[PDB]
Amino acid sequence: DNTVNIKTFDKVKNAFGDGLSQSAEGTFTFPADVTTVKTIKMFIKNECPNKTCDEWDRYANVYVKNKTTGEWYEIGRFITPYWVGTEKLPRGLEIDVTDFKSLLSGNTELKIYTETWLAKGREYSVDFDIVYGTPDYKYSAVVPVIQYNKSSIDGVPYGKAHTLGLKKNIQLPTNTEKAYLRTTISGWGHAKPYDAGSRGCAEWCFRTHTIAINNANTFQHQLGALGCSANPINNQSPGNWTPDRAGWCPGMAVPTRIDVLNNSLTGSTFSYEYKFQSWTNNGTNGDAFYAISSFVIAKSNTPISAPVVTN
Repeated sequence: DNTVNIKTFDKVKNAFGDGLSQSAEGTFTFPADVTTVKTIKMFIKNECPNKTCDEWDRYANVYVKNKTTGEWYEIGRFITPYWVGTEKLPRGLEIDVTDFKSLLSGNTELKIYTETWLAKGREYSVDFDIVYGTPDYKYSAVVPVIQYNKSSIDGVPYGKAHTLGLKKNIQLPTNTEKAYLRTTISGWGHAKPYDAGSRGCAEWCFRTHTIAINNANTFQHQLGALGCSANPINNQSPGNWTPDRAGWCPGMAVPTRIDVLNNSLTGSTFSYEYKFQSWTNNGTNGDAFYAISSFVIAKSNTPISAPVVTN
């Protein structure tokens, strides 16, 4: 297994106000053949010497553009650490993006965004390690099921009525050999009523959501304690970095959840539904939202087309 490293963004800035952009885009060249790709890792480095950056814990994410549809697909999400950058981590934050190998090839458009509200913003460098070898499956295709993830407050309203579709029908190519879902979810808000411990939703309140397949509860996503106090990025004081949030920590990547689908669904049309654990916002302390992206990945040893997602 030979590994090649590809540099992309180099010290790009995400910032706000007076001629600035919270996002940055660029075109980069990746190798064209991915049939040999075993793994692809993305590394995000953020240098923030001397308190020169927006000091808050901000929502940030990276997308790749699907040339075929023109849509941006979220491939990685993280929360900036308080006060400092990723200096304690020699390579920066690491996120496995192998699932998107079909799009990471040739001339590729990437975009990086930070929900920063200050001119100091954050500055990043992003690189990818591509590992060649002999994969289980040579071919893969990926498509979104839902993407309500433009920002922390642009996600799905939690505890209030909304009009967003959370159910879809998915159709996998008949020659699919393996399929699975890739979900990234993170909550925002200190909304009341609080759970015990004064934990408001959706940032602090521990919840377990469910993915239903064909109407049967199939996968559970526990948004629990990751152990923020053990963050190797531990030079965040005086920021409130050590308490556990529900499913995330400041200065860490938001976890990627992979749910393997039953083969019996292959070459069929099935329903998908993301169900949030029941809760009602009393509205006395702000709102709550869950930012989520969920994609279906289909793999095969024969060339495969994209699954079809419909309402």
